This record gives sequence, structure tokens and C-alpha cells, in this order.
Amino acid sequence: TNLVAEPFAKLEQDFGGSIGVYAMDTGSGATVSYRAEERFPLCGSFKGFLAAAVLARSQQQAGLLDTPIRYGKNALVPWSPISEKYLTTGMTVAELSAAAVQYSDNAAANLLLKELGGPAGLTAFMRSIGDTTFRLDRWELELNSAIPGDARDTSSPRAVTESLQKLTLGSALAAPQRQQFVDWLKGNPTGNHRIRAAVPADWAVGDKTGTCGVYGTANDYAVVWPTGRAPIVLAVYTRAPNKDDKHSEAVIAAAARLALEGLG
Ligand SMILES: C[C@@H](O)[C@@H](C(=O)O)[C@@H]1NC(C(=O)O)=C(S[C@@H]2CN[C@H](C(=O)N(C)C)C2)[C@@H]1C
Repeated sequence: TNLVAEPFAKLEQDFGGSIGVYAMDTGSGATVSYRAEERFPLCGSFKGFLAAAVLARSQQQAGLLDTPIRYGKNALVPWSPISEKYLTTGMTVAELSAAAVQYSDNAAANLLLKELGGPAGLTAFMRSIGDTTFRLDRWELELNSAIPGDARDTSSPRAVTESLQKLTLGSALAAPQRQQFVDWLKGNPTGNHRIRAAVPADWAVGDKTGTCGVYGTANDYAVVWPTGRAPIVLAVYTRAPNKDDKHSEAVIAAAARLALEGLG
């Protein structure tokens, strides 16, 4: 309503851009929504769903996760801190997935996209779990352009949350794969100033961040496990009108706090 939305509008007025938020209490079904069906660039946040798509494919292809990917130096793209170190040996699909999630490794992401049939393959996986909003159209690094009006490489806060719920808490992944995905998100160290900063320290959190680097466009989605309560799933996405507008981790954390504090 208006008292739900009012603190969000104030926050994005001070931020100088747009904030999109969706949070779901998986026990009661209560939600908090703000610009939740608007499109925002995914940036690197797609890499979480990328790892989930790989895990799901391993349910149909036994031993996919252990497949060695031996790549050449030209497979490397900027911001590939893990894959650059294994150029002389190669990495398995599961090792690449861990790097894509926890270090946002770009070469790892592109290698896994290639295994799935390109960006179209990741989009097809998201369609397979009932996500009709998600679209990945381009590769790293071009998908980070975040140009105003462009629907390529975007989703909505609601669809991100709904798909994250299906993959981490629903039946989309088998228990071993589900455990693996949750562990990668929980061990992610790139989001300490985003959704995690809004959550009490004793509550476990798994997240995946995105930071396009332009147009104040950055994001985070997370599963939150309140002690002995039903988990929460939420997504916080930002963008801004000017190419050199700075993203704000504080704004993401503040919006996350508002959403978590508003759940019935
Ligand atoms: C490739 C970039 O656009 C970005 C993305 O894919 O969204 C990369 N992914 C992220 C992200 O935010 O998920 C990062 S690293 C992140 C920001 N810097 C943190 C860090 O490790 N530092 C050393 C500051 C973690 C990179 C900027």
C-alpha cells in the first residue's frame, strides 16, 4: 500500500535513481513489493541462476559437474580471478560454477554459458522453472551495458525472488544439488554490505550480487533463514539515469531492511 511504499520512494529519491524490491515470507506467503514488476539489469546476479541451471542439468546428465573444461588464454575476459589461475590445468564444471557464484568470475560464467548453449540456454532453463520474465541475451562483458530502456539481460525483482525460492527451497533441484547451490550462496563473500547488512548476524544468509559498473545499476538477491522460522526470499535491484551515476551498497542494504521489516 502507501505505507509500505513510502519509505522506498524516499530512499530512491535520496539515491537519485530507481529501486526495485520484492520479498516473500515462505511460511505465511506475506510479501513486500516496490517496483517489483519493473525490469532491472541482472549484471552479475545472473551467475547464481547460471550455477543453478548447471546443477539442474546434472540431474539429467550424470557426471556433468565433474566434466573437465580445459580452455585457452583467449577464453579469459576481464574479472576472471579464479579461472585465470587454472589456465594451465583447466577447471571442472562444478569448480567453474563455484567461481562464478562466489567470485563473480566472468570467464567461468562464459564457459558455463557455452556448456548450456549460450545465453539462450540459460533463458531456456529459467523458462523451464516457470520464469517468463528472466532474459539473458548477451555474454560477459556486454551484458553489463545497462542502457536505459533496454530489456536485454534483465529481470524483475518479483521474478528473481520467485525463481530463487523454487531453486533454493522448492523442488526444482534435487537435495544434493539444492544443498550445493545453497552452500555456494551462503559462502558468497561479495555481499557483506548489501542484503546481509540488513540481517541479524545469527541468521544465515545466502546471496548473489551484481554490479554493472554503469548507470548506478547494482543488485543483490538472497535467502534468509531466521532461526526456527520459515525462510525469506528477497531481491533488491537499482538503476540510475546517468551513465556515471554511482551505485550504492548502502541503498541496497537500506531497501533490504525496509522489505524485511515490512513482512507480515
Ligand atoms: C563484472 C562486473 O560487472 C560485476 C558483475 O558481474 O556484476 C562483477 N561481479 C561483482 C559483484 O558485485 O557481484 C563483482 S565483485 C564485488 C564488488 N567488489 C567486491 C570485492 O570482492 N572487492 C575486492 C571490492 C565484490 C564484479 C564487479
